Amino acid sequence: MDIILGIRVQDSVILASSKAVTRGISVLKDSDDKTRQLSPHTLMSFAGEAGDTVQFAEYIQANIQLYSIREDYELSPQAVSSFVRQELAKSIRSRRPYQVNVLIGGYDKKKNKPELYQIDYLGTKVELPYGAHGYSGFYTFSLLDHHYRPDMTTEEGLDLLKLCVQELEKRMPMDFKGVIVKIVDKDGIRQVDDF
Amino acid sequence: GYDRALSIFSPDGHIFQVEYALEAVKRGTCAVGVKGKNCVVLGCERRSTLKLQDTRITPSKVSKIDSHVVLSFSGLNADSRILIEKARVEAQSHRLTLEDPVTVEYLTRYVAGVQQRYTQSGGVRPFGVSTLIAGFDPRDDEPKLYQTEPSGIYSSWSAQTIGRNSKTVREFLEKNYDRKEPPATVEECVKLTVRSLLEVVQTGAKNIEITVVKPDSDIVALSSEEINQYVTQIEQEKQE
Amino acid sequence: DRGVSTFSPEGRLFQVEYSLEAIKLGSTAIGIATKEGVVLGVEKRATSPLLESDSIEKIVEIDRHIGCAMSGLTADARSMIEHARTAAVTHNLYYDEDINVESLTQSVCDLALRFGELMSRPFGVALLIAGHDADDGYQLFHAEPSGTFYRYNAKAIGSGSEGAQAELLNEWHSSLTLKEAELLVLKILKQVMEEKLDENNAQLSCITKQDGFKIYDNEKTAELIKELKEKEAAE
Amino acid sequence: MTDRYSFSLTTFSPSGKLGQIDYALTAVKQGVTSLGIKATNGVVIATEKKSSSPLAMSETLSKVSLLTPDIGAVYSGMGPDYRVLVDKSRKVAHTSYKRIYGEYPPTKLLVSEVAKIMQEATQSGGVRPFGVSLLIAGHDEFNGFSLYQVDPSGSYFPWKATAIGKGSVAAKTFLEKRWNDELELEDAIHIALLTLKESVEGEFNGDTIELAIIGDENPDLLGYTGIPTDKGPRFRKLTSQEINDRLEAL
Amino acid sequence: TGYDLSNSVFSPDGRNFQVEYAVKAVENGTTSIGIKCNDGVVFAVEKLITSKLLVPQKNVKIQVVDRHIGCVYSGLIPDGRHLVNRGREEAASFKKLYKTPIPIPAFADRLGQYVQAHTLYNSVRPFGVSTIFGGVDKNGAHLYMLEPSGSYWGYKGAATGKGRQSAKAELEKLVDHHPEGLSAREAVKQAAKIIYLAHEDNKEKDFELEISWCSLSETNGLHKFVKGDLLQEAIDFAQKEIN
Amino acid sequence: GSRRYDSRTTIFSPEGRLYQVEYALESISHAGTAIGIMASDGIVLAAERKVTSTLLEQDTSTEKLYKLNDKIAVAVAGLTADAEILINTARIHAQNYLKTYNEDIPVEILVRRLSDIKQGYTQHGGLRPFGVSFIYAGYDDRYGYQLYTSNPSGNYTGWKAISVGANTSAAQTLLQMDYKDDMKVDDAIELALKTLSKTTDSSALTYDRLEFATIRKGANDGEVYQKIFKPQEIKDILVKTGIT
Amino acid sequence: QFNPYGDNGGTILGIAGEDFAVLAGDTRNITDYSINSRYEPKVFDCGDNIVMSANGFAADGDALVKRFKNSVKWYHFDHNDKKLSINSAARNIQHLLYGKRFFPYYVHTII
Amino acid sequence: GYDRHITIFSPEGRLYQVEYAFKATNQTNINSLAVRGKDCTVVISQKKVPDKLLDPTTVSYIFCISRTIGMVVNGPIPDARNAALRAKAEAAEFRYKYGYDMPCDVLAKRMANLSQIYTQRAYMRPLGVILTFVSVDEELGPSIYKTDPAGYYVGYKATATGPKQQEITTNLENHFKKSKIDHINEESWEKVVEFAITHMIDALGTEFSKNDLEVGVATKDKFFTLSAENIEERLVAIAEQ
Amino acid sequence: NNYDGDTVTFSPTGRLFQVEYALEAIKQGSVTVGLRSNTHAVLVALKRNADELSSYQKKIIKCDEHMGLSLAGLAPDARVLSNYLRQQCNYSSLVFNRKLAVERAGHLLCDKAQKNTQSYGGRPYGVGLLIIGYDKSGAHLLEFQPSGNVTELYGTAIGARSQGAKTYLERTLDTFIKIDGNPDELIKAGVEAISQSLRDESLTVDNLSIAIVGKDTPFTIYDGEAVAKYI
Ligand SMILES: [Cl-]
Ligand SMILES: [Mg+2]
Repeated sequence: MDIILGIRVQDSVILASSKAVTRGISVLKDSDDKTRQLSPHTLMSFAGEAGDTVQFAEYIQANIQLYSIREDYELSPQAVSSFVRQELAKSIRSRRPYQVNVLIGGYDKKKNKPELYQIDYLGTKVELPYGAHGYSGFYTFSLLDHHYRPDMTTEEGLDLLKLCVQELEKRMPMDFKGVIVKIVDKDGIRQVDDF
Repeated sequence: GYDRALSIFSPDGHIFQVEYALEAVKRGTCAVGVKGKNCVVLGCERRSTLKLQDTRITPSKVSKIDSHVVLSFSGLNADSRILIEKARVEAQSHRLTLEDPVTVEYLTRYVAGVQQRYTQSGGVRPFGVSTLIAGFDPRDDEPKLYQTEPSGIYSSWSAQTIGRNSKTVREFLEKNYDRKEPPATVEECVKLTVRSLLEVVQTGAKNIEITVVKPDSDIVALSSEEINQYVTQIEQEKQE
Repeated sequence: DRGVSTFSPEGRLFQVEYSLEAIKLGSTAIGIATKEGVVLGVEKRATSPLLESDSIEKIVEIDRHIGCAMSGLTADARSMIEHARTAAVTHNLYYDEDINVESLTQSVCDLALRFGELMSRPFGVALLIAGHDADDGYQLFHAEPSGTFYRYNAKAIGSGSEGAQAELLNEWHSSLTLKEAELLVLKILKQVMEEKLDENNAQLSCITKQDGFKIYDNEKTAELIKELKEKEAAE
Repeated sequence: MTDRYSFSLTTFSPSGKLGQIDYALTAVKQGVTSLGIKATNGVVIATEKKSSSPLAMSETLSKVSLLTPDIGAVYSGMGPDYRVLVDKSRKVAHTSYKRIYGEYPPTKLLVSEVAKIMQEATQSGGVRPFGVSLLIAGHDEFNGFSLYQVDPSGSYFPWKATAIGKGSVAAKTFLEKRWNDELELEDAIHIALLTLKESVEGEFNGDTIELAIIGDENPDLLGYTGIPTDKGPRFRKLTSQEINDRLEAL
Repeated sequence: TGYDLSNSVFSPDGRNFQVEYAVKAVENGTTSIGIKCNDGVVFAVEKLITSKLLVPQKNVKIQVVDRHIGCVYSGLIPDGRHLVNRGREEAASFKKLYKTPIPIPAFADRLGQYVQAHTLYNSVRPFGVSTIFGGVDKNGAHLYMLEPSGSYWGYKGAATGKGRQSAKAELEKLVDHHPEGLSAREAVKQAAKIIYLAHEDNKEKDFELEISWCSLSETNGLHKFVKGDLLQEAIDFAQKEIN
Repeated sequence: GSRRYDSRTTIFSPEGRLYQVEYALESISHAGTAIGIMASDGIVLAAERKVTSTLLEQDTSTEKLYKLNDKIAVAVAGLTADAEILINTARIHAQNYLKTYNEDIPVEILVRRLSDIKQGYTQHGGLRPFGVSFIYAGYDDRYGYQLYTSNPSGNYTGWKAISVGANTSAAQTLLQMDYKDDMKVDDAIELALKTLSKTTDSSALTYDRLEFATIRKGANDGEVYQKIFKPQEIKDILVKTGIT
Repeated sequence: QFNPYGDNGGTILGIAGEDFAVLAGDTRNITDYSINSRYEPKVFDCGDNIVMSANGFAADGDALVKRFKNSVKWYHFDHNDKKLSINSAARNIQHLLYGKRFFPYYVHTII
Repeated sequence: GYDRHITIFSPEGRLYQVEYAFKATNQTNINSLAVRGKDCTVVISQKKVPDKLLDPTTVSYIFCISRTIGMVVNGPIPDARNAALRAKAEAAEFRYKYGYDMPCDVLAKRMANLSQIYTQRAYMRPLGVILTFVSVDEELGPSIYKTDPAGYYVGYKATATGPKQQEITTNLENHFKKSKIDHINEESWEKVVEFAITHMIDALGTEFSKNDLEVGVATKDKFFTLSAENIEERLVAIAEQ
Repeated sequence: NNYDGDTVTFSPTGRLFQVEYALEAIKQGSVTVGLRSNTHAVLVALKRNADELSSYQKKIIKCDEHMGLSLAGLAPDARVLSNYLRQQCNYSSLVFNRKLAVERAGHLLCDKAQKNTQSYGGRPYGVGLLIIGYDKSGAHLLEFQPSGNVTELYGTAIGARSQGAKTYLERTLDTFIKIDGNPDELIKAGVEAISQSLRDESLTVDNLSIAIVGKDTPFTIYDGEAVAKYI
């Protein structure tokens, strides 16, 4: 599984997600994109059990896209996060629960504010200035508790994020093969190609 | 469960419930589809016995099934919502399993199949709806226009109309549409569509809706003034 | 009213007999079987000139070795074709072989009487099923909504059927070549059709052991139409 | 076998009437008169006990029924239909309210549940509507005293006072002259007995009349002591003797 | 009117015309009888020989339920078989739960309730048979006759079919002439005579006789068919009486 | 069998109309008139009670106007019992949406689902349709103030001003005459009462034969308030406009 | 706890020539250290010139052979007495076995 | 007029199928009667065996529902037995569920509720029977409760049912006008049976042999039917007074 | 008239018209004959075509190695009923290692047809069947009618003009019953029997269908050039 991080700054939400897919003693892929665009201004990164992750992500994607076409309207990040939470809260008491942890980064166009939601497989939702899933938080949170300001720019956020990846690449046991970084703001979703 | 076979054959070999569903379509407001060289235009009549309407919130006559395909109809409005919903769900399901949006032919084939199913299932009546389905296949620039009807038959059309007085507007399109040279631009296609509706409508005020679909999910609905300019221009050329 | 599965005093099922009237209103479809292959041809019959005729699909593939033509309420045929394709592919999965044409036809005909108070009414469409297998060679079957199927050397269904069938009675012999059969379908279709026959309002197809089931191009059929007109003028 | 009647037996006629509901109301019109009057400190519901035979024991047939300790019901129309509705009404007060909130439903909501049951018999497959109109009287802490009428359609209306059945037209007119917003419970009982005498033909005594009140809490009818908050049922059925006492000063 | 078009509908008389119409189908059928005797019951039936091509002895009509009950019926033969199949299911479940073989009165009500159930709904048709049945249980011999309505009673003698009145008259004479009781072997002979006498009402086609019996002493309380010497002896007794 | 007694409630006439829907609309045309008027700063709901008796309890009564949630209300015309079945479904549906998305349900979404339920009863199941027409009045942050109507067919449409029930033809003509877009709530209140007063089948319009409600942003700052009028408040508003 | 499987021992062997094929098997049947039978055949002629053996747990072995023999019978009924080729038999037996993938026939099958 | 074929309302608010089921009640042409003593409840019914080929011991319209409850039926035997089997099953289940014997009035209500359902539900016809339940209830004492195809039920001081029910009813009314009490003031059930037969003879105007009658008696903790000789013993006692 | 809308309705004289109408479909069917000796049982069937371009509708169906039938009426109904017989024969073999008695086969068909004549919604089967077989009690011939009535016979015929063959077999009874240990002669008698039901048409090579089962003969069907011997 692995490193999914999220930082909400003044005007945007930044998601960083590891590129490795490891099975057994082999790294099968080093360019995996652990994210799905749910709507033009809403991105979801995911991590957990093999198969479950993509299956859940795409299922949520299909539902939000269906809603968009039906109402000719984009759901708010808060609304999408609540829908996702409920689906996971249902799942946890099913015969076979989805073992998937997600971060949802969105830009609310009605409020003109970035929003980051952390939701685990149990359906535990929180809104946070910065978030992480798995062992990643054990490293990066103290770093973010120190350096994070609520009025940071997107560039300042990316530098703050570089600091986190560097710490993880130093102290983490596994080679997670770097991260794919994506920014969510007023203009939508774009990928940083050189990280 | 209610089981009654409502759609059945008569001695002469007709299924009257299917044929009466076509009469409901004939009562509905006129709808027209015209495809150009690089676009499809869907035009729709709106009856004017209803003043004091709120057009912001009133259900529009042309519905997006996906970002690249649209559906208009003639007949029972309530019935059409059920077909539109099912079509929208199948659109997302196709993207999920095939990893590619639906072709216009496929989406039409699905909608037509649903309609057919309601003609030989117990306890249900046929849909009192005929549809015009238009759009562009993924990564394709060839315009697509299809028509479905209550029986379940579907087919492709260079241009077609359905609803009340559709036989009058079909007559117009049959002599005004050249297969060898379809409307080369967006303007030409919208005009031929507006012209065809003006044979039947009344005033070109808040009675005509026009929606233009271009390749790669490029769909936009025209406003009153934009349509009114076509109405104004056509009438001045007519006085000759 | 009355039950959907009711018998008439003459010992026939009302709904089945009435569906046969619906099929008589349908567009003409003809099939001819030879030792070189089976030919399937249909009248497209567009209701209006604005309708793009190549979207009219009344000849259909079931498998590589089996093809099908239809007449009547053609919307009713979709689920019949869907079943036929699944039956053909499923048999290949279970037995690693091609399914016999007769076995396919029997499977489709099993759906037919599954109506009552199962679906609410019989199918309003007749099918011509043509194919090849190693045991019985080239075969043509006529599948009805009664659940009955006959093998035919040649057969016409639809509005122009009784006139076309009488013509097929005179023309068919056991030594017809594939080319001879192609021309014969075109000739007889041109006779019973309302509008003048051309490549846009009529469609040809065949099934051969070597190349399987093929729907002909409008270009290929047009040349066979031209070859036919020239031969009739030549005596 | 099996219920093949999965379709509606009540449908709209071209004029817009729902035939079976209209015909059910006609059955209610033929029914014996029953009434209800709301006072400031209570409610009274009353009806005639039409005996089928003098060999029958009319005490064994109760037209006025307790639904909850604070709610009672009376009817006009078909007795059997009423009996099963009372069974269903008593149960639904528990299943859809008491088993959830640990207290009895307020009058308006229990009435709402009975109305639902009667509405469904108007739309569901293979059933006719109920051939009764109900009068339900009750009390609850936040609404005080109330009186409701429920019809075969499932519609219900609140009343200060009303009558249903045989001589309802005359009885309603009588109640309009006598009803004011300052009536005390005893005054309402007096008027109830006066109104009922007009529609009753034969014997008029405590054995031919059935009458119950919704009034003060009755600790003596609770059956136990020790819980201060439990103070007893407000529903009380007047005895044959209690009715005759009031028929002398009539 | 129209009250007779649907089963379970009461007419203004308080009648179910559909059941009365099923009775007409029973009256059309061949004659069958039942005779109660000292320690058992005897059943007999008329089998019309439609053609020379019918294999003799090989279209058996009397049916056994469990090992101690015999059933015969007149009317729609398939309807009778359906009733016996149910009877066999009822008897099996009784023996399953309670161990002892089903008593005859108990068995009678099982068929009765089942036939009565087919008068409660318009989605089923009443049975087109009257069934004569019985056997031996712990309380001795019992003979019953069940009708399309579900109505059944215990009988000293029973008859149904086209020659029921002829057979009934002949049965009443036996009851009057034998107040103490009739023996099993005698009842077999009498059954043959009565079927031959009841055949006068169906005398175009000649017939084949079929008899069965349950007796505490003669068959050990089990149902058996009468065959061979005992059958021919009973046929001869009947032939002598018609002449 | 039972085929004999089946009315076939979900079939087409030879003209392509649904018999039962048409007949349900005929039923609704005899119900008390209800009017909805949408202003720029709020919505008015006005409805006439069906011929009242003097002994009817007027204050503790509800017949025409029902609350679906804090932001949406409906005016009813038709069978009240049928309406309550649908109202409870609508109330639940609103709460399902709020539970799922943590946002109050958009008005159209609620209207569509309720209209879809009506549609179903006209296509399958062999049951009679609901004999009810609704006027929906509500607010959400997407479209602001909205008026809708639905009828037994399951067809719904949006309005600036609309009437259902009795005398809709006359009522609509009167609304079409005096309505304008820049109208305020207090003006709409007057129009609603004036229209009922002229279309009523009664002798004179009084407080005891009316139900009245407003949906304003006339609370304190950027929030919506539902005011179901009390009897005395209807008496006062009837005097204030000089009808009595 | 009840164990639905057992082991009946024995061994089987198939060899193919140019115009022939043999399928051999010993006739011993066992449980644990006891002999159940010295002659209990487990190689069977299934019709259409197909011989089959399913060796391991004999109850499963017999059940499978029984089902395949029945499959040959219905193949004739459904496809105009057509001969079931060995390759078609093989594919059919795969589906018989995989149909019980989560409660397997405890056998090694050779045709 | 299909409103006369199934249990839906007619324009005048009537249920014709229920009304016609009431007429089926008299199809057997048998009259029944029930009275109460101090300690007992006696029910009597006519027994008509027309066919000589019938086994007279199997012809009965009185049923032992439970140890304490008896039931006499007025109506065709198939419907009668249908009602009896259900009543037996209901009484047995009540005892198992609630730990005490089902009271006569409660069984009457339950069977009346079932009958009500057939008047409201279309697929089920009413049973063409009237059911009279009798017992000596441990709380209420001697009890008579009667059910009909409308689903109506009520308790009785005494009752009668059949074609000539009105004659028997008024005969009983006139006795209770005279006696001024709710029951037969008698110690033994034997004399209450004698009263029942005596007043049936007076009302119907016919004499009875031992095979023309059928008698059921309910006492504390058991209901039982009388044999032909028990009735004969009873007939002799009446004649010798 | 008013009582033929469904199978659940009796007429005032106690008739079931839907069952009688189903019986009528058999009468329109092509003639088929059945006969037996003590060693063999034989079916002979006249096949019917749509026209000269069509095949001849197959009338005979195999049910087991020892049993099979011929049909007259609705062919799909014969397919349903024959399939049921195939299953019942098969159940008897798998569960009891027992060949299904031809008599039980008759009882099972009777009960299956009956259920379709007493319930709402269903319809009677519209086909008649002649079942032949050889079991533990020798050769057998049965006649099935969709009323439910099954009958065991030495010989019979059903279909259009079946009365001719039925009369012939009634005359020939004493002769053909003793054709033991001679298949070709028993067939010859059946072919002569079906010839009494022919009008304007005669027995050709793709017209005649013969089936035989017996002591040392599995149920086998003969068509085409294999029946040329008998013309
Ligand atoms: Cl109950
Ligand atoms: Mg009923």
